[PDB]
Formats: sequence, structure tokens, C-alpha cells
Amino acid sequence: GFPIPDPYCWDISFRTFYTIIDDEHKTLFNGILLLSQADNADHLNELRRCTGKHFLNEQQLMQASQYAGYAEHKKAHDDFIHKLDTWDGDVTYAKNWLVNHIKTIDFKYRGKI
Amino acid sequence: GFPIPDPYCWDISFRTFYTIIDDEHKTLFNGILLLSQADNADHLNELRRCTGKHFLNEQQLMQASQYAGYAEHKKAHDDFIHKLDTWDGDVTYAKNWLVNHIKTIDFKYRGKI
Amino acid sequence: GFPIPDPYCWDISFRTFYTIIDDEHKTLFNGILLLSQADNADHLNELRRCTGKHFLNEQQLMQASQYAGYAEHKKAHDDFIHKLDTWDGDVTYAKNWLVNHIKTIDFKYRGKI
Amino acid sequence: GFPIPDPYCWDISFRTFYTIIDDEHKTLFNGILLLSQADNADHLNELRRCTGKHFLNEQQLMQASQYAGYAEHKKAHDDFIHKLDTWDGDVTYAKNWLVNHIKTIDFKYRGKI
Amino acid sequence: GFPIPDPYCWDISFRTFYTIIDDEHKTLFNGILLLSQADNADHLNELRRCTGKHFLNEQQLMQASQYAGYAEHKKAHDDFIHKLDTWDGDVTYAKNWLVNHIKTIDFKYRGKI
Amino acid sequence: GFPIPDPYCWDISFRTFYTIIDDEHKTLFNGILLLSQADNADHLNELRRCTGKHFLNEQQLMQASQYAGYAEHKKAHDDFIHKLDTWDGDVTYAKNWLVNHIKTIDFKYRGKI
Amino acid sequence: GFPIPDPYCWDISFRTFYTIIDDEHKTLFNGILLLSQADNADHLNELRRCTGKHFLNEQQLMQASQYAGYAEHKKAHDDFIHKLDTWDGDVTYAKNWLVNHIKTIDFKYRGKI
Amino acid sequence: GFPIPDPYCWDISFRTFYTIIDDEHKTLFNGILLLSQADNADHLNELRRCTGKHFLNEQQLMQASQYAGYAEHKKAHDDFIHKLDTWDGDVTYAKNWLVNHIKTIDFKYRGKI
Repeated sequence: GFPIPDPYCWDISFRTFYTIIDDEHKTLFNGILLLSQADNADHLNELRRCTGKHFLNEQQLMQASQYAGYAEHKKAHDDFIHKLDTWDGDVTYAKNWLVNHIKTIDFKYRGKI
Repeated sequence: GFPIPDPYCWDISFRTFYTIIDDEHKTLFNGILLLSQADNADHLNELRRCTGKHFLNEQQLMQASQYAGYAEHKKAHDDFIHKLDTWDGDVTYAKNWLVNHIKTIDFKYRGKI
Repeated sequence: GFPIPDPYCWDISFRTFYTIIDDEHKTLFNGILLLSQADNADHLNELRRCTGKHFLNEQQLMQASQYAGYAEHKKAHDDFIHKLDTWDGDVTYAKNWLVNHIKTIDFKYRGKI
Repeated sequence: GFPIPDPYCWDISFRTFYTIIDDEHKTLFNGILLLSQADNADHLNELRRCTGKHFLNEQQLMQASQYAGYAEHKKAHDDFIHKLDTWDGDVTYAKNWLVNHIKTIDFKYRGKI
Repeated sequence: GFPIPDPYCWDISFRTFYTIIDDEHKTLFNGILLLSQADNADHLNELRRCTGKHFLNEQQLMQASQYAGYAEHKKAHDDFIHKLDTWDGDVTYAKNWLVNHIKTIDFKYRGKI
Repeated sequence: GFPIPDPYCWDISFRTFYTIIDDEHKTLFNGILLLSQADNADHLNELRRCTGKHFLNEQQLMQASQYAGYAEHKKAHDDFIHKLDTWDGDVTYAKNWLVNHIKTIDFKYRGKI
Repeated sequence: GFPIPDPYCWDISFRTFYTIIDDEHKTLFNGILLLSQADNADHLNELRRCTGKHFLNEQQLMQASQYAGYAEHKKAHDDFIHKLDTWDGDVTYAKNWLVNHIKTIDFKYRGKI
Repeated sequence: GFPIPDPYCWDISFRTFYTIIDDEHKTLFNGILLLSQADNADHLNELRRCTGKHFLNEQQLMQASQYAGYAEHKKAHDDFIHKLDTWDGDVTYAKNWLVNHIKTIDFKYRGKI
């Protein structure tokens, strides 16, 4: 269980050392930051697009090395997409989800993909 | 319910702001315009090729961000392909279909893909 | 002197037999038709973007087979860009230039690239 | 003079309508925010990598449509890189430079590339 | 029912006007020509590789425009692969099959893909 | 049944004449060599990543020419992945498996893909 | 002096072990055989397109490994293009030139690219 | 002065954190080990191909982020190629050069590209 950065922006503690992945993650941080300022549709579309794109790219990256933890990782991703598709305004959940997802599930593939 | 441009050619009111998508749409406008001048096989092949290519590309673009409205959008596309594969010479239907498809279904993904 | 279509849209007489080239060409017809409707910045941008992109892509196709007429063709394209970048509103010139460019200069690469 | 966001993160007012460009831009906001938190080599590397990559990619997008403002834009980008390669810690300059670059120089290519 | 070229090499009567497709077809002609000179394994491997590659590429090309005649065309291809995988030395069959396949089935997609 | 190179590193007797394939194989040799020095997780992750990547790439290469021996070859690959996912420290098995796999199963596709 | 095949088609003695290169080479044999049948513009176009494309692609393969014989090889290719661009109908020269080019100059890059 | 591995193979101390770079580096260790076993043309070709390809690819990675140390790094690589193109059999030099190149010059781009 990890601290929540305030302002809710990416920092180097989240580095995975996959620069594409890090740069995509910076966009998910910003997406949740916007929602945290104004819970509207422009902001949710922005987070949703970036989330869908990042999860699919990262999924491809895992598949390229036939990663053993893919299926568990894809199921995590798909549950979060689902929250976003039924958004409830729960920004705290999202701030939390992303921090733990990166620092636990994404950190797990390092060196394996 | 939108006006039908006369001559039946693309205009900037159809811009989606995805330049690839706009350029592909210009070819569907021209395809229906040819048919409207001469309902023959060279012209239907031309529209059919451009339609099949555009729908698949746009479908890929939607898939890249895991778009929530994909399945409804693909079903729309597939119904129109089907009309083209059983062409009946109904050019008015086609002039209409395309205008509404862009201005309603395609305009819906803007900002999300 | 080739006939100028009316409406100024692409027709199958312009076919080069390269489907990507033909699809790009349709966007150049459309750009000149919009300017003929309203000589403004939006329309000139649309045409200028599509012209720049088509000229570059067709140049790349030429280079891929080390086409012997490349230099002369590139020079023809660059001269038209200049005209678009110093636009004086002469739509008639543009309408003519495109019809003659396709049917005499683009048609000469058929079978060689 | 445009307002400087606080927190210094991207917002939808910076939208260019090119999703890849906007996603890159978010990483430049983030790089300058990290430096504002701690002026060190890690943070400067992160910003400098993301700036180098975004400038190159946006230059390639410009070239693909033979954008007429390419030279001047490239020169603006190269001048900023120089500032990053001779970094003196002036975060205020950087914060300003990015906001003005996006809203005045990047915004001028919209519709042309 | 078409003539069999002697020597069994491609000629311009087989042009489909898809240069990639034509160049791949030239390799199938050569493959059958080798077998016709020496029915051995080096020669069958050579034809088999080129055949498998060409059929898959051409299948992709058909899929890119959602070609209506794909399934019939793929079934043709797959039957010929199968003959090659159970080769019987019947070179006349192969000389024949290829000529008709191109001039009837492949000529059918022209203008549609 | 082939000799095991000592030191357990690739040599030109393993050349398949597909340079991509050879270069990937060099990484599997090194992976087993590390494990042979220290049976730890950094080393198994390294072999596992390289193995998964190589098997998928080689599988793609086979698929591109519709290789007849694909399914048998993929089943071989998938069994070895499975050993690696349930590693038992049996380095001798692995030194052996790889030598025979290349010199028998991989050597079989030469000239066919 | 290597033997000149009759019919002037590629055979497995010309194998370079690079499947894309060998497949391109087959199209150069074919281009010279067509000219030997009928010295016309169609045939010369076919050969000239395939020669330009093969020379460029093989040059790109050379460059990808920073091949030390690149300059000399490129010069050999450019000299042949010149001969095709100043075509005098000397098919015998062409037949010889290709056999010697492959077996002495192309064969020297084997294992180095 | 860094230690020279024995056997002269890559180990995880050489990790750059760029998986493609690390996989290429393994092929350079292998090339120098083969030469240490037998100083012949086959082995020198293998090393020289892998060195040329790795240097080019790593140069392209550097350029993609407009890496400020590009020029100096390229010069280091070009000097080694020269040594390989004027090979005198000094394997000791090579063994040293690679260890120092990776651990001092390649390591300096980490986080910047």
C-alpha cells in the first residue's frame, strides 16, 4: 500500500524502465488529475482513451515475450476499463487503483518482457 | 437528420479532425457520386473497395483505444457493406446513409479514439 | 487539352491503377472543388495538406523503384506547392493543372513503379 | 500571455486535436513539474528525453504533409533543446516557453498536417 | 481455358496491375518450372515456400478491403497448398492450375482490392 | 544426438542461415549459460523472456509461408516454455533440449520459410 | 565465366540464402527472358521496375549491417541501371551481366548482412 | 578497468535496461568468443555483421530522442568498425574494448533515450 502523490502526477518512483510504458502512464496520471478538478465528459473521455490505449499496448508488449502473468494482468486491466465505462465519480478509487496497479502488477513484469 | 450536399462531395462540416478518416470519407462521397452518374460495375467496385477499406481502418482505430461503442459501430458498417453486396440501385438510400453515419455514429467517437 | 470535369470531382478516367494514388487524387479534386465553392483559409488548408501529403507519398513510390523520371516529376509537384503557398485565388489554373498533371505526368509512371 | 497552469500539468485547453501530439505534450508538462519539485539530473533527463522525442515526432508529422512552417518551427524546437542542454535551472522560463509554444506555434499547424 | 506458356515463365498477359502480386506470381511460375526440370525436394520446397507466402499475402490484401470473394478464393488456395503437401509429381496439373487460377480467380479481384 | 558445446555458447554449427533466428538463438545459449552459473531469478527471467520472444518470432516466420510443420514445431516450443514456467533447476535437460531442438526441428524448416 | 541458363530463368545454383533477395532475383531473370522474347517498352518497363526495386532493397539490406562493400556494390548496380536507361537491345550483355553479378558480387555479401 | 568475463559471454552486470540493446550485446560477446576460439573469416564475418547492425540500431535509438551524446558515441562505434575492417587478430583488444564500451559509453545514455 503506497502513498498517493499530491499533486496527482507521475513521479520517478513509478519508473518501470520501459520508456514507452512510463510515457503512457504519465497520461493516466493526468487523466485522473483532470477528473479530480472537474468531473465532466471531456475529462473522462481523455482518461478513457489513454487508458484503453495503454492497456492494449502493454498487453501487446506482454504477449511479445509470451509473459506468464498475462491473463491475471489483462483481467486487472479489463476491470478498471469497466469502472470507467460505468463511472461513478469515485476519483479516490481511481487515484488508488492506478498507484497500486503500477507498483504491484506492472512492476512484476520488469525484466520479463 | 442532415442535409444532403449537392454536388454530393465531402465538405468541412463532415470533419472528424482525424485527417486519415476525413481523407477516407472523401473517397466514399466520390464513390456515391459516381454511382449517381452511372450505375455500373466500375463505379460500384470503386465505392465497395473504398467502403470496405475505410470501415476496416476505422474499426482498427477504434480497437486501438478499446472504444466502448465499437460493436454497435461495426454492426452499422457491416449492414451497409451488405447493401453494397446486394446493390439495388438505390442511390438515395446511400446518399442518406453516409451523411447520417458520419454526423451521428462517427462523430460520436471524437475525443475517445 | 483534357476536358475539365463538372462537378470537379474525380472520375474513373483518372485511374492510374495504383489504388492508394487514386484515393489520394480524389482528395485533391475535392480540395479544388471546395475552393471553387468558397475561397477561404479552411479550404486552402485542406487542399494544401492533401497536396503536400500526396506529392510526398507519390515521390516515395517513385523512389522505391528508382524511377528515372523522379527529378522532373518532383519539380512539377514543387511548382504546384509554390502556387498553393502564394495562392492568388486562380481556381481555374488549379482545375486545369490537376487534370493535366494526372493524365500526362502521373500517367507516364504507370508500369514503371 | 497565456495563463500558466497550477499545478503545472496539461489541461484540455492545450488540445491540438492530434491525440499522439497531445499525449506527448502531457509528458513535457510532467517533465517541467518534476524539475519544479527537484532540480536534479534524473528529472532533467526525463524532460530532455521526452522533449527530444516529441520535437522529432512532431517534425516528422510536419514533413509528412510538407508543412510550409516546418523550418521556423524546427528552429523554435532546437532553441529549446539548447536551453535544456545548457540548463541553468530557470524553471520559470521553461514553464512559460512550453505554454506559449503550444498555444501559438503548435496551434498554427492545426488543419495543415 | 488458357494456353500454357512454354517456357513456363510468367508473361505480361498475367498482369493483374498489383505489382507486388505480379512479382510474387513470377516466383510461382519459376517454382513449377524447376519441378518440370527436376522433381526433387529442393525444387518442391522452393515452390511450396513461395506458394504459401503468396497465398497469405494475397489473402491479406483481399481482407484489407473486406473483399466479398475472399472465402471462395481462400478455399481455392488451400486446396492447391494441400496438393503440394501431398505432391504426386503431377507437374501438368500444376502448370494448368496456376494459369487458370490467375486468369480467372485472381483477375476477378481487380479493381476491388 | 549432438554434442553439447562447452562453454555453452552458440557456435557456427548452429547456423540456420536466417540471421534473425541465429541472433535470437545466441540469446537462448547465454540464458542457459547464466543459469548454469547461478540458478537464480534474474537469470531465469532473462532466459524466459528471450525464449518466449524467440519462439513467438520464429512461429510468425513459419506462419508467413504457411509452413506445413508448424503445429508440431509450436507444440515443441510450448512444452519447453512450460518447463521454464515450472523450473526445477534441471540445467542439463535445458542444455540438451536446446541443442537438439535447433539441430533437428529448426533445421527442418530451412529452405521452406 | 558461369554458364548462362537456357531457358533464362533462375535456378537453385543462384541461391543466396536470403529468401527475399532470391525472390527478387527471379523477377530479374524473368524481365530479361521477356526482353529476349520481344524487345519492347512493356518488357523493358517490367525489367527496369524490378531492377530498380531489387537494387534499392538489397542496398538497404547492406546498409542495415553497415556492410563494408556497400559503395562498390552500389556502383555496380547504378552502372546496370544506366544500361537499362540507355537500352540498345543487347540482351546478351544483360544475360551475362546478371549471372556474373549474382554469382560474384551478391555472393560476396553472404554471411555479412 | 572492469573485469573481463571468462568465459567471455554477457552477464547481467552489462544490463542497460533496454532489452533489444542487451540482446544485441549478447551477440557481440558471442562474436568475440568465437574469434577467441578460432581466428577465421567465418567468425570475423559473424562478429562484423552483428557489430554493424548493433551500432546502427543503437544509433537510431539515440537519434529518436535527439540524444546529446550521439556524435561522440557514433565516433566510438565507427572506430571499432575500422578495427574490425583492418583486423589484425588482437582479440585481447576486442575483449577489452567491448567491456569498457558498454559499461562507460552505453551506460551514459541510460534514462536519456
